[PDB]
Amino acid sequence: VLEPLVAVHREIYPKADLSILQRAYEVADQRPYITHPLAVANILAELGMDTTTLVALLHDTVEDTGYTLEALTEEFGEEVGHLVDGVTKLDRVVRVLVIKVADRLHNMRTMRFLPPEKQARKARETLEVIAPLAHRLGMASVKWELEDLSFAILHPKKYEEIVRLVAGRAPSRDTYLAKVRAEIVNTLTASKIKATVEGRPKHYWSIYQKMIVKGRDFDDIHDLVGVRILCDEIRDCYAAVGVVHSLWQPMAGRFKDYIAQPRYGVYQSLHTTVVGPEGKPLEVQIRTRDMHRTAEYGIAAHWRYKEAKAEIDDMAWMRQL
Amino acid sequence: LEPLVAVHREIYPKADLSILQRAYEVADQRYITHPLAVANILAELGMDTTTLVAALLHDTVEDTGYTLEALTEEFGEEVGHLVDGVTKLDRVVPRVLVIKVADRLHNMRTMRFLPPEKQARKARETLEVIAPLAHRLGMASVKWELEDLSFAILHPKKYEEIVRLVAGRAPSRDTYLAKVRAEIVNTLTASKIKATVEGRPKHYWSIYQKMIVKGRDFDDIHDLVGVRILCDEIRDCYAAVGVVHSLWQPMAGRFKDYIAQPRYGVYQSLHTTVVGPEGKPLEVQIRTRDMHRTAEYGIAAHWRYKDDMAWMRQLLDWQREAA
Ligand SMILES: [Mg+2]
Ligand SMILES: [Mg+2]
Repeated sequence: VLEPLVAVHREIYPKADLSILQRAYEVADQRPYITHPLAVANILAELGMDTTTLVALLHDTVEDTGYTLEALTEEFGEEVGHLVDGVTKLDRVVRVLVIKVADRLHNMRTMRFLPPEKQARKARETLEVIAPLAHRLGMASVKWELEDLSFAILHPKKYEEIVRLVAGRAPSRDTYLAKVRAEIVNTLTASKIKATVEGRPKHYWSIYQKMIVKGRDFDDIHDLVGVRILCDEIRDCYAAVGVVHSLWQPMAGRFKDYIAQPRYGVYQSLHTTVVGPEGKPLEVQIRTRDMHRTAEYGIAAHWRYKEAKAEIDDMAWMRQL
Repeated sequence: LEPLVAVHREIYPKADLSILQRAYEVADQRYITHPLAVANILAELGMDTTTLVAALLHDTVEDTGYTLEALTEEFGEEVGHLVDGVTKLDRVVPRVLVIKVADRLHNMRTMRFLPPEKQARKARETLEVIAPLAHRLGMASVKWELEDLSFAILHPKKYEEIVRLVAGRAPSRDTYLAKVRAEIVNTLTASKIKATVEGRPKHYWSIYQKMIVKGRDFDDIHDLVGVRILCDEIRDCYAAVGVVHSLWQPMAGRFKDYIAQPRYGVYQSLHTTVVGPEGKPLEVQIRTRDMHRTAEYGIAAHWRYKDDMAWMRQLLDWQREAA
C-alpha cells in the first residue's frame, strides 16, 4: 500500500530526503478509513508533483484532529504550512490548486454513501467550477473523468440514453475502426515510423453537448469513430499526417497544427479530419509521448489564463468570486 | 584525360585502372572529344568501367581501318558485344542502350552542323523514339534535356513564345516561390527535419503540351510554381507532407504516394497539391536524395511494358520511330 505509492514517485526522479514522506504518512496514520490522503497522494504522484506536495497526506488533519497548523509547520516546514492551510481555505463556490482537484477527483470516484445534499450538489459543483478549472490546469484525464461521473448523477436517464445509444451500433462501429487501425499501421510499418495507434477514449458529457447543438437525429455511426496516433519525436508526428493522407482524402478548413501554433500555451497537437473508408469523417489526433504527458496529466499553468462569465490562489478566488 | 577518372573513381574504389588508360590511349591514336565527352556523362550516371572503356572505342570501327576482331582481342568479349551492339543501332526517322542515349544527348547539345538534314530530323527522331526510350529506362535528366533542345529547333517561334511568356511574369512569379521557400523552411527547421528546398526546374516542351490540351487562355501565373523538397530517409519524406499541410490546405484529389505504390518499376515519390497560399494551386514533390538520384538518373527499367531483349525492344522502339 505505502510501497507502491512511494514507488510510483521514485521512478520519476531519484530524490533525497525520503525520511520526510515516511514521517508524513506515519504522523498522519497516528493522527471508514484513513486512506483518502494516501489515495490522493498516489494520484498526485501519478501526475508527478513535488515530494513536499505528497507530504502536504497531512492536509485533512487540522479539521478532523485536535492538533493545529502551528504544530504541523514546525515539524515539516513553512511550505507545508502554507499548502495545508491554502488547500483548507478553498471551499465550495457557486500547488494548492492541483492538490484540491485530486482530493475532489477521488471523492467523486468513491461515493459509497449517497446522503442527499452532498451527492447531487457535488456533481453540480464539480461540473460548474472544477471541470473548467481542471481544464485551465491543462490535464484532460482529470477533467474528462470528473465530468462523466458528475453527468451520470445529475442526468441519469440522459446518461442511460447515451450509453444505451452508444451500445447499439457498437459491434458494427468497433469493426470499422479495427480495419482503419490495420490499414493505418501497415503502411507506417513499411515506412519505418515508430508509432502507437490507439483508439480514442470516449466521453458521454461530450456526446451529450455534441448532440444538443446538432439536435435530435444527429449521425451516430461516425461521431463516435475517433482515432489517435502517438510518436517519439515531432518529425514522426508530421510523418503520420503523411501516411494518413496517403490512405484517405482530407477535408478542407478542418485542419490544425497546434505544434506549429500554440493556443492556451503549448497544446502541442495536430488535428486532422479526412473522408473515410465508407465516406465517414474520421477525427485523427497525432501528438508525441512527451506532448501526451502534458496534454492529459501534468502541467503548471504559467500563462494565458483568461477569466470568463501562490498567485494562482488569489486568481482562483477571483474566478469563483 | 585526367578529370574523367575523378568523377568515376569516387563512386566506387575499383581495380584494373590500366584498362581505361589503355582505352583512351588506343582511341586517341586510332576532334576526338566525342568518345570521352560521352564517357564523362556516362560516368556522371555511374556506369561500369567496361562500359566506360567501350564507350571510349565504340565509333572507331566506322572511322578507323581497324576492325572488331582486333578490338575485342585487346579488351575481351564484353567490349566486343557492346561496341558492336551500339553500332547496329542506327537512325530511325541494357549497357549498350545507355551508351547510345548518351551519344545522341551530346550530339543534340552541340549542333554547329546546322546544314545537315539532321538539324530538324535528328531532333524529330529524338522526340519520337529517344525521349521515350530515355524515359522508359527511368532516366529523366537525360529526357528533360533531349526534348527542350529538339523542340526548340523543331518549332522555333513556338519555343520563342513559351520562353517569352515565361519571361513576362517571371519577377512576380519568382517572388511567390521565395516567400513559399522561406515559410516552408522556417517551420521544418523548428520541427528539426533535415531538408533541401529547391525550386523545380522548368521545361518548355511540357508547357507546350500542357497549354495545347488546356487551350490558349490559361493561367500562366500558377502553371509552374513547383517546389521540390528533398530528404535523406523515407520517414522524413512523410514529415515534409506534414509541414506543407500545416501551412496550406490540401486538394482532395490529385494526391499520390508512389513510395507506397510504385508505378511499374520503383519511382518512389510523394506528389501533393495545395491551394490558398496565393489562392492558386502549387505542386509539391517530396522524395529522398536516394530516391531523387534514382528518378533523375534511372539506370534502367526492367521492362517498358510496350542481346535478344535489346533487339526486340529495339524492334518496338524502331516501330515507334516509324510512327
Ligand atoms: Mg477530503
Ligand atoms: Mg559516334
